[PDB]
Order: sequence, then C-alpha cells, then structure tokens
Amino acid sequence: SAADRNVEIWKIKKLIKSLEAARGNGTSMISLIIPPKDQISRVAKMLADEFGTASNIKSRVNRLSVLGAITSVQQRLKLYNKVPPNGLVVYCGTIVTEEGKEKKVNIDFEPFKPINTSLYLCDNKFHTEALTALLSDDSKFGFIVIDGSGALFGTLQGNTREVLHKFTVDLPKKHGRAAQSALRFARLRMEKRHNYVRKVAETAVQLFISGDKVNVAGLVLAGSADFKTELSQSDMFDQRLQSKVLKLVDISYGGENGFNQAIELSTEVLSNVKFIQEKKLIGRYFDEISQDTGKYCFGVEDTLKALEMGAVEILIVYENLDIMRYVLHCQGTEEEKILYLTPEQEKDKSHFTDKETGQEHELIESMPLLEWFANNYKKFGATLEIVTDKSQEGSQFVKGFGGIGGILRYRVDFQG
Amino acid sequence: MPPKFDPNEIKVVYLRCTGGEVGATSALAPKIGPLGLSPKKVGDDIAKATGDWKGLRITVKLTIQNRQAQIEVVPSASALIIKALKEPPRDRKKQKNIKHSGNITFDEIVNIARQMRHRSLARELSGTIKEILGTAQSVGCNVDGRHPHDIIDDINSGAVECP
Amino acid sequence: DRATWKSNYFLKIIQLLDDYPKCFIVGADNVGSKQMQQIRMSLRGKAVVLMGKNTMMRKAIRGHLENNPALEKLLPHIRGNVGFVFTKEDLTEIRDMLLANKVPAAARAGAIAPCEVTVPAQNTGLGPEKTSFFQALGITTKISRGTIEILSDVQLIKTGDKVGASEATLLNMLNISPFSFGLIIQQVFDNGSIYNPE
Amino acid sequence: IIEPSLRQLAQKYNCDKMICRKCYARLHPRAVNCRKKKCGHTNNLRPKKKVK
RNA sequence: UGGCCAUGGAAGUCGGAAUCCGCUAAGGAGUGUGUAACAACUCACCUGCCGAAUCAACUAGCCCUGAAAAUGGAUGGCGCU
Repeated sequence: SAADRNVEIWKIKKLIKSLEAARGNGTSMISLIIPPKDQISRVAKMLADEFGTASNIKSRVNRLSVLGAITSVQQRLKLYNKVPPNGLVVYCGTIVTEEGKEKKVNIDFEPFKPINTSLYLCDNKFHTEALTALLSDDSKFGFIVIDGSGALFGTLQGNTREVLHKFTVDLPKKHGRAAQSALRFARLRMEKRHNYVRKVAETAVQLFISGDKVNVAGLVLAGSADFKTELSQSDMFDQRLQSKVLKLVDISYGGENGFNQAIELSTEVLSNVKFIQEKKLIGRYFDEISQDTGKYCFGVEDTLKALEMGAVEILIVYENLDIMRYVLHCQGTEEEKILYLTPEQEKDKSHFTDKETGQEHELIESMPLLEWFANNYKKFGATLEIVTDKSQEGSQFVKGFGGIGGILRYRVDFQG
Repeated sequence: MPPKFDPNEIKVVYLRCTGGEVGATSALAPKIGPLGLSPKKVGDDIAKATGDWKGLRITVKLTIQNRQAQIEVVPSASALIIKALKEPPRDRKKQKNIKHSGNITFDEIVNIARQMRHRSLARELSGTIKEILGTAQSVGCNVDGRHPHDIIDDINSGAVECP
Repeated sequence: DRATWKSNYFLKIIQLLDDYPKCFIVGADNVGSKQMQQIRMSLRGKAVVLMGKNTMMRKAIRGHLENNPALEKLLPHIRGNVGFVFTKEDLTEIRDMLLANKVPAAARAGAIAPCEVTVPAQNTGLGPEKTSFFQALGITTKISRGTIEILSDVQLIKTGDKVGASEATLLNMLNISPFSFGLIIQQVFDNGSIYNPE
Repeated sequence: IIEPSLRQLAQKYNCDKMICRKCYARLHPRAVNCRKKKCGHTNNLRPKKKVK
C-alpha cells in the first residue's frame, strides 16, 4: 500500500533526525550497513576482529564503549540468519541525552528500499548520509540493453541495480549463398530480426508500464549493432514509453555486464534530467507571472492564505527553507497563535509581549516549515514540489521570490 | 463600502455552508471576508465556537457582520437536523463505515422539525409537511423498522398542533 | 397515467365549480413559476388559483350535470393563455388585489410599449465602459469621472411603439423595468352574472 | 470589434452546423443524416466544434 | 435543498449508493452546455395559432455506402433502362 509506505518513510526520517542529534560524550557508535547480497557470517567475523582490535584502544571510556557496541551489534546479527533483502542498517552506541543520562541503544532494521551501500564506522557520532541519500533519490530509471545476442531489462535507483527480465535469441546468419534465395533469405532475416525488436518493445511495455503509465522517469536504451536505435525509433515501441527514452548508449559488452557499462555511460544524463524537470515546472510558475493570469502566489503570507482557502494546484518550496512555524502561547489568559518567522526574527524578538493584557508571550517550540508542508500538503491541494537553486529559473525562484509559492487552481486577488 | 472605506451601519449578511469543526481547507473568508473588515483566523474560531457541540455532522452558517463582529447562526436544513437526531456521536476518523445506519425511529421528534420550518413549502399545513420531511430522510428509514413511501398516506396525527 | 390524471383533473375543476359560484378569468401571459408561487402565497387562504387548457372546454359537462346553465356564457372566453381564480369573498375587491400584486419583469425586445418610458439623468454604476451603446440611437451620456452618467431626462419609447433590441438591452443593464405587467383580467363570473373589468 | 447580431448572422453561416462523422461533410444543423452518398447517409453526425 | 456520499471541488450537472414528498398545470434529488464552485444557458406538462390523422422500434426485397494495382478490356461482344 501507498499509505503504509509513507508511514515507513516518515518513521525512518524521524529515526534519522534523532540519530543525527544523538551524540555521546567519550564513546563511539557503530554505524553499520549490510547490503542485500552479503553473507552475514562475513559481517560477524569483521566485527570479531574489530572487537579484538578495539581491546587495544588506549582511552578507557572510548574503548569500553566500542567493545560494548560491537558485543551488542553481533547479538543483533545473531537474530537474523540470512541478510534481510533490501539490506540491513544497524546503529549501536552509547548516546548521551539530557538529565546527564548515559544510555545504550541498538537500532537495526531492514530499510524499505533495497540499497547498495555498505558502511562500517566507529566514530563519536552516527552516520546517516547513506540513508538520507536513499530517501532523496526516488527517481527510478528503466534500462533496456538490446543486442543481437539478446536483451536485458532493468531498473535502477541512485545506487541500486535491479534486473527485471531477460532473454537471448538465435538470430539467423548474415548471408545466403544462393543467388536468388539470397534476396529472399535477406528479406526473411529482416523479418525475424525485426520480430525480435517487436518482442522487446512489447516486453518493455509489459515491465516498465503499470496501469497505463510508465513507472520509470527515464528509459535508457543501450547496446551495440545499430539495434537499440531500431527499437528507439520504431512504431512498435509504445509512444508513452518512447516519450521517456532518455538515452541511446553505445556499450561494449552485453547483458548483465552490459548493464553496468550502460549505467556509467548514462550517469551524466540522469543528473541533468532531475534539473530539467525542475526548470520546466518553475518555468510555468513564471509564465503565470509573465502573463497577467493571476494563478500564482509567493511569500508565505499570501501562499499559505491561498493554501488555506480554495487551494493551490502545485505548491513549490526550496528544499531547505530556514523559515519556521512557531506556536506562541500566553501565561495567564491561555490565548495562542502561530507565526512563520525568519532566521533573524526567530532567534531574538521583543515583539512577543501580549500588549493588550500586558504579559510576556512565550514562544513554545517550533516545527520547521518545509517539513510542515511535507506533513500536511495533502490536507489542502497537493503536489508538494521541492526545488533547487542550480538552474537560472531555480535561483530566480529561490533568490527573488523567496523559494516559496505555488501555482494556483484558479485566479485570486490579494490585498494588503 | 462603495467609494473607499466607510461603515455607515454594516449589517451585511452572506451564506456560508458546512462547519463541523475549523477545517484546514477552510475556504471561509477570502473574497468577501477581508474587504469589509472581517478577518480570517478569528472569524474561523468564532465560526467553530458557534457550530461546536452540535452540529458536528455538517451545518449551515449565515454570517451577519456587525462591522467587525460576525454573528454565526445555525439555520436548520431538514437532512442536517435528522442526522443530528441519529445515533451520536462518533464524530470524525472512524467514522469511516460510514454515516448511514439509519434506524432511529423519530415519530414525534419530526413534529418539531416541521414546526421549526421557516413557514416555507407553500403548504396546506402539517398534513403535507409530514410527508415532505417524512421523505427528506434519505438515511433514517422512518419509524422503528418501517419504509417511507406509502405509510405516509395514512397519517393520523398532529394536523391542528403545528400552527 | 394521463387517463387517470385527465379524469382526476376533471374531478378537481368540477369540485372547484361546485364549491365556488364566483370565479375570475386571468391571462397568464409572459409569467414565471416564481410569480405563480408569489400569487399562490398572497391569495392562499381565500382564493384557489387554477390553470387549465381545453379540458376547461368541459364546463359544458358541468352544465350538463343535472343543474347549471349560465356556464354556457363562459366558453368563448377560455382562449389565449387562460387561468382561473376560484373564490368566495367579493368581485371589485379581488380585482383590486389582482391589479395591486403584479411584478416588474424586464424589457421585451420587439413587443409593444404600454406607457411612455423614460431614462432619468443618473450614473449607470460601472467603470470606463462602452458609451457607444447609449449614444448610438440618440442619448446624451458623458463619462463624468469613471461612471457613465446620462445628462438629461429623455423619453426613448412612447405609447404603442415597438421596443428596439439595443435600447431594450441598455434598459436591462440600467435595471429599468416598465415593460410587461404580471397578469391581466379578461372577464369575470359572479354567481351567474358576467362582468368585464367594471 | 464586431457587432453581436451581425456576428450571429455570420455564425449561422459558418459555425452552427452538423458534421458527418464519416465524410466530414458540412450539414445544416437540423440534419440527422448526411447528404453525401460516399458515406451512404451515415447518420453518425456531430456538431461542428466551436472556437473558444 | 449546499438532499446524501464524496472537501480537491459537485448546491441536478469529475464519479458513485440514492432517488422520495410539497406546490402542483408542472418541472428529473435532473438530458446536456458551462463552472474551482456557482451563476447563466439548455433539455417535461400545458396552453395560442393552428387543425386530422400521426410516430416509434424491428424486419426483409431491389439500389447505394462499405469497394485499392499495376499493357487497354471485356454480363462473350455490341449494346440494353
């Protein structure tokens, strides 16, 4: 289900927030990630020698901490017997927190996406750079490696490299050694060679499409032998699929070994793509400003007022705002309100006296905005679009307009 | 209010519908709200306080703006008052399956419903109004375990009491 | 249906003839359902309004029914868009109540003009809009700071004159509604005797 | 720009028609059947699309 | 009568379970068009002119549409209504 997946992402994001905060005085913390294919024994051994080494650590508080963590991460791994699919992510240590409370913790879990990123570390802190880099890069891209020998269809995350389906074929010989039959055999060879392409072009629809919509934001075709092109520019390959043909890549090698080659030759394009789509969206946002229209908005005050009401269509936000939603509160009267304060206005501000009554209006702690949108953009109007300051249209959005706004579902006049 | 910014008296009325609670998606103010001095969040909180504890299963909201003070009232819609006199109160979030139990009797309670009708209907008194509201019930299914349709034709009550 | 309904209406009109010996024949004319709802509300208690056709051509059968003559006199006046008003109060009072009720209803383009229609000197209630629509025929209109003001009291359409299309649309934009009427009285029936709005 | 009665005069003659689904024949708006023999009096008609 | 569900908005009008009463002369909890949503427009029952017959769904006979190939061309030919 989609809702259960969104809960598991929120769970993991919250886990990361805590682990980045954690910290512990003295001590170290086992960052650890065991990729899908790995043998867990291999990990147990590694740990066991990492243990034996750590027993010569000169510092006590560090030593005994590290030994403890390694003792306990081994015990976690004992509860699994094969590596869970989609990898494993363990995070031992002895985190410190408020109240002077030294507490041990051992968070292991199969992460929801497969991942292809091993890591081991002892250091003062935990390392969750891998994990954030697997929530950021959703963008699944489809690969199809055509060759005279055979095909390979496969999907692709940031790091993760899946193999969907494949086959090979006995295509005919190049030549027909009779004078007349030469011509017929040629025409016949052309028919079976094309038929193979027809099969590939159907299979790709069968694999990379789902509910009359392609599941992959690109569709890299690869290979050699002027074949990938024969697919690329045919009437057989479905136009919604062929719309997202993103590259024809000439690879040496074929099949599985062909795959990796096809990805490394593709790397540059799949980066550009994410920026291209961003440029396109904001480009439209600006079109509504360029023409009078009315169906745009900008600056929290206006934008959220548009959201609250007959909502926006698309809401565009620069992926980090500073800007933060605070929940202000009164001591005596119990009257309360909420405000969207800038980095300067949030840090120190004499504004927040109650004035009418005459008391110090205390600001109960914040929830940072971009995250606030991410929580509850669905309870409004939808399509929360994170953007960047890399493109010229991107920067103009971030710099000028404030990296916040949205394309509206109809024309609205604003006042004050 | 015509030329620039002048409240001569301002007893301006406009008819919003819906309002169990606040509503994030709201659509309460804009357009009509701000021009005319009525705000947005305060007007929403006042709208919540009026249509708080019953009705919480949809209402109506005529908003009489006394310059800056909005007067929210709950004018009755037949279907809304029938849903108010149902089997309360499982308000929101399960809920879910769904809001259509509809076996809650109301025999003499509907007499109150036809009485509170703002005259309306161009009726020949309650005898016909009974039929009207006695059908308006999409959910309720009339008395104990009855149908609406033709039991209505043999009414033997409240002809002279409702005026 | 439509045999049982036809016979059921026969039973309505015959009952309304038995109940009331006094009726009032009114033309429906260019009339709304809203107008008919208003006239039902005002004349609710005393009178009963009805709207028939050529099953009104059936007053013959009531006269046949071992009793009435005099209803023979009423058959020729059930022509045009006719609707009855059955009642028991009085005649000249009800005539005045019918005349007093009425409704505005905006200009009909093409039809005759009953009274001398005028255009008083006043603003339209608009911004810098088309003054050419007003000035096309022969009206003095200026743009005195935004609003299109008419600068003189002028008579556009006289009695028994055909109302043009462009002048009708301008009157509709100004919210000037002298044309139409509501409903007219053609003939009367009072306990056997007939009267003609006198 | 263009006078509204006159427009509707000129609309009558150009825009307010029925079009045969077979042979794209332009037909008077009252039409139930095509003229054209090539389509065999189709009856699949439709109203000419309007300019927005 | 912003009817119920659906709020992303469906007050007849993306959809779906409903689908009754009043006034009724008569208008569907609504054919469409159009709306962010309304509004506005549009589509029964009855009249006036009018004045006796008129309409629907099937079916089958001939004819037509469906019906495109290469030397010029073949109901045998001319021709035939």
